[PDB]
Amino acid sequence: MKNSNDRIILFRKAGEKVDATKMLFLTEYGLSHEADTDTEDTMDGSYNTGGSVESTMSGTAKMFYGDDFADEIEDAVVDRVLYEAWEVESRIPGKNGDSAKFKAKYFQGFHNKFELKAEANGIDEYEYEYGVNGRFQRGFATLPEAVTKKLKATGYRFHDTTKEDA
Amino acid sequence: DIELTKKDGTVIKLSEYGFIVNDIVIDSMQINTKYQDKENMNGRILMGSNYISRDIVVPCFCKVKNRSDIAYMRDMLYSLTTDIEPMYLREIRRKEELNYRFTQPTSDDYVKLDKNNFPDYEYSRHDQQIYVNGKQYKVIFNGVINPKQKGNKVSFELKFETTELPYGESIGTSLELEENKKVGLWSFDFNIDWHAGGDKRKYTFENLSKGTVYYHGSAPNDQFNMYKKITIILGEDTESFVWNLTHAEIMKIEGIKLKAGDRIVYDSFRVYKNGVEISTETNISQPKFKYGANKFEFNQTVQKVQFDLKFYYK
Repeated sequence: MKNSNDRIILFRKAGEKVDATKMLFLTEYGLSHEADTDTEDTMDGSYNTGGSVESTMSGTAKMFYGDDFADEIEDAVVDRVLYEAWEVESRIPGKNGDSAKFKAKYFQGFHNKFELKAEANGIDEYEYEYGVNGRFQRGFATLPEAVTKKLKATGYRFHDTTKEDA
Repeated sequence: DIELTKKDGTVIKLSEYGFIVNDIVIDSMQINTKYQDKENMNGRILMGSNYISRDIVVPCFCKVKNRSDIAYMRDMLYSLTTDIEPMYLREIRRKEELNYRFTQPTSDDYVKLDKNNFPDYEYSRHDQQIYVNGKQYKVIFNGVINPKQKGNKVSFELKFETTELPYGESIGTSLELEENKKVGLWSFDFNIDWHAGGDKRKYTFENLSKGTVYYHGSAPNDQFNMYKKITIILGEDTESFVWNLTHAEIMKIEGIKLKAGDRIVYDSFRVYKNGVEISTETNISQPKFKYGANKFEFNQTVQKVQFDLKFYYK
């Protein structure tokens, strides 16, 4: 009962003191939390001791002229830059003394893969896989004004005919 | 696949004791050479070459109904096998890789299960295993570890080793070959004619200066530790007594006077003049049976010769 469009992605470069950057025009998306069971089994029983996680998140996108962000992602992959990213779900605000904040999943890592593709008379898309350092942290997060105004994204409001407006 | 062990005072077999075995592998005999290299000559002299030891290996595992019992079972294994006491090992094989046979799923003709939780493929009497050969091995144990794979299954790796002589001692004498009394202990590995009383079965001759012997053993019975034992009723009085033999040395008994009806027990490197009070000063030479025809030649037509021995194999 939840449309994915609602979920939103925010990125930021760690050692940069600026507000996050939304990721536009991502078609697919995925978030895998694998686990490796450090289990030791006795000869007369069984036991699990620990677990080494291998979390990660995958995404696609469509490379529109306006933003140069994909270039930043690529520079990361090739230069091994640490990025902190969080998906902040819209339409799920805070409960107690929190209204502008929104549910989220904050995690940082390095972009372990990036790869684009393009065909004739076709939009040029790409796919990035991003690692996750350790465990992620959840917490209600607020959005930056920029992301808020983008979220609206109204399209071609009513203009007029015969030269009143373009 | 049972690994029978005859110890001094008892008989044991592992699969009777819930101890299946994977296989038995028997190495050959470690040939210790004795070469000597001449200083500047492209070739080295053979001083000697000699068999030493026939190291056996037997990995055996075991299943039980519960994890605790493992301990008991393991201890039993040690208490049952690891014996410095020179034992006599006998190998066992199967004649067939047996399967479960056809049955009927009509609430009848159900399948059996052994004392251990396994399917009894041995339906008939003629299914179970056999002493594959009529020989044994004088054997001692060497160190084992016991890795416990899962559940109640645990493996072991027995490493047995020959004791005195690296050979396949044949069980039963050559007189049981003569008198067909004892049954078993004669496998087809030994190419033995059925003509009991015929040649190449008989080691009991009478009134002969010279006679013929077929030593069925591939390995040669020159070593004294083997149970080569002769006894002769000399037939004719004399002062000296020579007898020759092929694949061996000449033998004399000079310097002691004998009589006809007196008997000599000629044990390995040993001479009972009349069963006791050994008179073994005369020409200390021991006889040697190699294989097949071992022709002997006495000198005065002994009224009886007969000799039991043991066949040894390599």
